[PDB]
Amino acid sequence: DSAITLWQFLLQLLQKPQNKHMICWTSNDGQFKLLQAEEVARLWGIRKNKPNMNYDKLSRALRYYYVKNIIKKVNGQKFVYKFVSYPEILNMSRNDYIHSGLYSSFTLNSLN
Amino acid sequence: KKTRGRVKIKMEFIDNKLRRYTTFSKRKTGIMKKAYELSTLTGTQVLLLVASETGHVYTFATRKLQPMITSETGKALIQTCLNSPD
Amino acid sequence: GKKTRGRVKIKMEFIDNKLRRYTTFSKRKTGIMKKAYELSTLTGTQVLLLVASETGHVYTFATRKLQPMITSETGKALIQTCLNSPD
DNA sequence: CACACCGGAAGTCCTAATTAGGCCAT
DNA sequence: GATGGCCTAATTAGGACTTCCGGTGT
Repeated sequence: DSAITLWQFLLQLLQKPQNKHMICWTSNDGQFKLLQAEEVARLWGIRKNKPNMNYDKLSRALRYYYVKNIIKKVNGQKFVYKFVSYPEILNMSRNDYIHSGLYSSFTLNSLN
Repeated sequence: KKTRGRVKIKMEFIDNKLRRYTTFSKRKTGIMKKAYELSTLTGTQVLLLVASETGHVYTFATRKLQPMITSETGKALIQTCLNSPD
Repeated sequence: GKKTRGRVKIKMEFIDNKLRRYTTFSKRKTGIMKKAYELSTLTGTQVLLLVASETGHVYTFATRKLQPMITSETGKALIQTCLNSPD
């Protein structure tokens, strides 16, 4: 009954002192930073049996969120992203083609 | 159980005129559909052409690629091809 | 419940979410193309398929007798015209 | 030169939709 | 021949990320 999703992961790993050396906040609007990336993703991989995970990878996941509007990137602030809107996000007829004016069947012979 | 349900088959020429022609049919319907959905689902140009052993040439083509099969030009290009020796 | 919503029923209409769309075009482009194969293979018929991504590229499949459709000069020419025709 | 980032493409994973083989009818 | 359909069992995708990276910026 997992259903684990990155952004969420970074709210279990971003609400526990344990990994305050790799992942920590910044500001209070939700912003944060990945001090020790490779390990954060090291944690990630364990989760979702991805033993070959890493930042060059985990990064991309985040990068999509950019457009999926869940986490953007702060110009400069290396290793510093932020959750778009915080703290709100806390919560705690088969033949259709034949009749499409695109289809067309016939015969080779009829091609004169 | 009544019917064996979809049976797995060697992905190689079906050597049974009956089974083959029947397959070519069913699969021709699906792939056509697919083309139609691919194009309508993603507004992308798409052109499929399928020639039956019996000689029936079936074809799907989006607006911009229609000239591929309705133009006298391409119409003849298809002729040229499907008539080349085995 | 499960670890993922599994496959979700989609609306048979153009998708606006550029990502969702680009994705589906990938997954689907991968498959129809697989289909073009198995059919032509299983039945031994000539088959030609051609998909053009809204980004520009033109993925395609063809059986021997049809290669020219996309190989020959008369063909490639026609394909360009078509794809370049006004919207 | 290094290193984060950017993104395109296409490929897992899990599931829940969709196809497609045997067979009989049209 | 070419399909329609049933009964089931194979294959596809949708979503949500993963994998390869070749370009940038700084």
